[PDB]
Amino acid sequence: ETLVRPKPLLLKLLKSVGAQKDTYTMKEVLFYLGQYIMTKRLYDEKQQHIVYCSNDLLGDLFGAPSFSVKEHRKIYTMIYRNLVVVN
Amino acid sequence: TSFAEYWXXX
Repeated sequence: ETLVRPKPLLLKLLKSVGAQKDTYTMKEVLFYLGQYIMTKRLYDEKQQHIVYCSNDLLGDLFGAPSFSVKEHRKIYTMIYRNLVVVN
Repeated sequence: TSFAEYWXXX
């Protein structure tokens, strides 16, 4: 229920797993980002809420080597820092 | 519990 236009690095990540748009819903971006993590196997195989992204485009986007899916605030914040909201 | 299940409480 928010239309967003990803900035270039986030868009590159979405296009890496086949996104073809300029404008997305926030929900849509979240699903593509999860698809990116699964397609690239960035999750820890034993404790799959851990994402290690240090030598990956996702790490540049988040500015950190790793994060937990439990860090809701951190994940939302990083996404919003990389998009333009369509008011 | 898969990453997909963790992601789908984002």
